[PDB]
Amino acid sequence: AVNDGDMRLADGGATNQGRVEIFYRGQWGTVCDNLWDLTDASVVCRALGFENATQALGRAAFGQGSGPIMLDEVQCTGTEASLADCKSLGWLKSNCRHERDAGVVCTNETTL
Ligand SMILES: *[C@@H]1O[C@H](CO)[C@@H](O)[C@H](O)[C@H]1NC(C)=O
Repeated sequence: AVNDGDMRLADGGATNQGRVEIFYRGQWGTVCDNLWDLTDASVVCRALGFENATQALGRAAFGQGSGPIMLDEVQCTGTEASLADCKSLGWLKSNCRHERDAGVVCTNETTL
């Protein structure tokens, strides 16, 4: 049971870090690192149940993903439930390639 805006971290080794992947209308895709910051990273981490983000990484730090680039130039206030609720260029709007895939490092506790 997955809905639009649902997220997951991949290829991180641990469960509290990885490449950010997000669901939309039936498929998973990645997020471009343009303007990717710590406030954006904390929205992902808290949604996934961690206390906070410690690092917002870009340039496919956890490897390049596959699928469409879902979001780009994400500007969160920090109080959002999902990256889908943050300001961005809109779903599927991006000129980036997977080598720009954004990632995060969250707290163990449960610029670009
Ligand atoms: C999350 O971590 C950053 C790092 O300094 C901090 O500014 C922020 O207040 C922390 N907590 C929350 C709930 O955002």
